[PDB]
Amino acid sequence: TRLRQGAAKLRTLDYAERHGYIRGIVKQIVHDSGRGAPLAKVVFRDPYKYRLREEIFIANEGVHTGQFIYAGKKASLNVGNVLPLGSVPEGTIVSNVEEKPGDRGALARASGNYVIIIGHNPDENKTRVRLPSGAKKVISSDARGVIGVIAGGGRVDKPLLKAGRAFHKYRLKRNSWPKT
Amino acid sequence: STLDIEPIAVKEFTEIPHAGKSYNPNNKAWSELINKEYKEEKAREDERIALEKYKERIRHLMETLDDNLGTKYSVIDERLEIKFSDELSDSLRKLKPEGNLLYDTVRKLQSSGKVETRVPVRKGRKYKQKITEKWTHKDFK
Amino acid sequence: GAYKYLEELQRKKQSDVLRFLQRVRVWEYRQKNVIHRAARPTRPDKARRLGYKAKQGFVIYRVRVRRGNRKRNELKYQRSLRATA
Amino acid sequence: MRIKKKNTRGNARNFITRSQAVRKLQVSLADFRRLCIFKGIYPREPRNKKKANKGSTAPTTFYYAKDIQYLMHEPVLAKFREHKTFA
Amino acid sequence: NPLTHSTPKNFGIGQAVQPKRNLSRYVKWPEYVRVQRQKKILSIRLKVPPTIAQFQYTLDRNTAAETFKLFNKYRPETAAEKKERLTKEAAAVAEGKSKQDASPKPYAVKYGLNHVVALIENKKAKLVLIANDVDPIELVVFLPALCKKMGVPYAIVKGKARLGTLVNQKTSAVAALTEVRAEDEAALAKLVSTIDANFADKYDEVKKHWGGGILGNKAQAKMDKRAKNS
RNA sequence: UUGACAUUGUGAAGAGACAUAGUUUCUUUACUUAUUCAAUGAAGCGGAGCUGGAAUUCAUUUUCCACGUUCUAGCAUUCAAGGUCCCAUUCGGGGCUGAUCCGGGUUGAAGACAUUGUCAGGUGG
RNA sequence: GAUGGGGAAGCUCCGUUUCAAAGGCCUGACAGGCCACCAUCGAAAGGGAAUCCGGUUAAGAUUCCGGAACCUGG
Repeated sequence: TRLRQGAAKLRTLDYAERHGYIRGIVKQIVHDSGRGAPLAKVVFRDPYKYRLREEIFIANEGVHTGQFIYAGKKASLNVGNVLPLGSVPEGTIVSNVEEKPGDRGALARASGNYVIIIGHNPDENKTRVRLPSGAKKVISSDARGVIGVIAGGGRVDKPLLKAGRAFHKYRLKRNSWPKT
Repeated sequence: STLDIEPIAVKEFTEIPHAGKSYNPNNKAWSELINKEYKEEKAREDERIALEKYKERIRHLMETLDDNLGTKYSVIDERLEIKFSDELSDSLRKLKPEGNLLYDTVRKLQSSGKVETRVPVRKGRKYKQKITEKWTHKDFK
Repeated sequence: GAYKYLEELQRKKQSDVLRFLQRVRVWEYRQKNVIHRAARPTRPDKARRLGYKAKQGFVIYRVRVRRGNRKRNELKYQRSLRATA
Repeated sequence: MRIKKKNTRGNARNFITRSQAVRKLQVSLADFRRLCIFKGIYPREPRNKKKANKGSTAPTTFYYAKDIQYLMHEPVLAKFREHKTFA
Repeated sequence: NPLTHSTPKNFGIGQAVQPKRNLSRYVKWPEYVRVQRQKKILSIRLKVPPTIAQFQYTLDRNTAAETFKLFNKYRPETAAEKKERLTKEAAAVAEGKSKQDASPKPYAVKYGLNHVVALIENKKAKLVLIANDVDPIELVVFLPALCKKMGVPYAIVKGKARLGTLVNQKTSAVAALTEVRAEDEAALAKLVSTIDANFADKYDEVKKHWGGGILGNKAQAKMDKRAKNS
């Protein structure tokens, strides 16, 4: 974990996110140290104090540098952006989604993985979504999720064909290699 | 070594009197005394009228053509100490003194490098210091 | 004096009022530190009949301990909790 | 030799402001002024105010910090604080 | 006027920096304030028994004021007055040879708690005063019952320092009055008639009512909206 | 791994036993103060109020919604300018608004079950 | 690896900014106002302010001597 730039986290559920939206901007797109997926240095304007607040989102596919993100609850449905899951209909594919609102993401984070909203419980707000494993699960709407798949799908298809590549792989995350 | 040195001379008060404000001075002392202050004040009057013609020029131009030692204070300025030619004589009973010694000695204080130039300025608050009601008066029912 | 009017009352440790006060003070003492000081007791007669005398030099600390035995579980900790405190 | 943190010597180590001097003395403007005139020391002008006050040509006073070192051990100050306690 | 213009900002939701607002509702207070506000809150919300909250129902302004205006005539002698009394009476017993009763009798309130409760059950009191604000409340809960039993006209004053003001101690938590100069006998006797007017019928309703059934504003608004919808 | 004691609160009904009336057996929900979980430089929680709008009115609003930001790799900070009223002129000091009013529950989840302290079954290198 | 704090019968332990009143200013008439961290230790081979030559001794020199430059802070 020498080179790990930062946890692939979300913004916090502040007043802007909760009663509106905010425009936040990407500055670069960088490869994580020992991760199947890339990340994104992405910056906002802290609305309580005069400075540009950095954030570290996970890099869904399709997103390029020099891009904006309107985001919060009143954000238009577009790739890269984020919403709490109540405003969207069923079928909107998302990723990096939260278990509880403001936990900054547990589910649907790994490379080329996603989740699929299929249902709503709008009264007594929840939202129905399938996992990559496929286990159905219904969660509150106020928690959030980023649009689109994690970039890098098809990392798994390539074989490795020699042991040194696996040693270079598993030097980075954890010494769980060579295995008996 | 530092406590035992005399202060700095910001803009110069003189202890000596002009010897024209002098209970029937010599008339030349009287004349030069009025003359110097006349020069000093007409300079201020000319720059005043410069501001006046400036202001009226700008007021014309708004409408005419088209459109589509610290503390920001020096020593407080000295005021006039003069009796005019009519109100001066013998029969000392006539004598009305003139000039406020408070203003003048305070100018001496600020001038001789003892004190900083200042207002006494009255109160001030930044925020509202909100009022609301006690628990007890709120819930007496 | 009030000595007996307190003593004979604080023996009644299950009345509604004393279990109310117990529910109050236990929460207070939970939120305060483990060891701490109150500048006047909650049981003055019961202090005054141990050797307290309210003058300059006599001090009251209040204190907190877990309940339960010596876990190494079923070893039973011959030190009394009173002594432990 | 542990490069020497520019703004801490000479001008910025003898000239100190009202505000910092009453951060030191903890007491008041008014007792600070009563003390000033009673033990009379007077404000000064330094040769470079910007380099004294760290960039800043803000108009203010400076009091020859050695004089404050003198003012600390002074019997009258105890008496003023006793006036406070009496009140 | 023309040279200056109206800027006005739009703070909006996102398109500005926010200005400085009141946040006293939002701060990290210290632990002792977060204790000692919650304590009042808890004693409000909880269903207190009626052996307590025969406190919490107490004197009015003018009654209390005339009470203290009376008691502030009969104080104890502070030590200054005592030492003057001593340097008088030493000469008085050296020359006049009295029994140390050449000096007159005192007429003063009697302010120790154990003194008070000893005098009660001899019925050597005509009015006693009681302070509501004592967190070691076990000291005080038995007093109105006991005073009722011995038929003495008790009274629950609000404020204990208020009672200390008339003994020259910080706190007394009681005061009593047993013997008075004649010139306030009617004052005292009528004061008793105000006090029992304020208490004798209130005794029926203090005890049949478990105080502190109160909620906070959010729960109150919740149940109000529920009753409104239903 | 299951059951018991206490922690352990307040509620409304039903069935009841007792002196119209308080004392406790259960079935139901319904709640917050205890406790538990999490986060935040403990910043916008809850309520009411304006503005406008659907709303179909069975009179008057029963109501319900919105209540400053979207093509674009920028910038916003010195109690904020402006309006308004005092001051004592002056170099500018102060109030209200601009920026709605009230509570205090920091914000949610959970809540008499959890849990924690202590006991008793099945299994069991 | 301290302190806070919490456990531990206890020697001492978990933890390293977190259930903390942690610290200093800036004008300006004792009152107003802003800021937000958290210790500290650990590299003579990592980062890093700046120097060369000649001569010299029994023995050392980017160290002394002779000459000539540079860095930092005043």
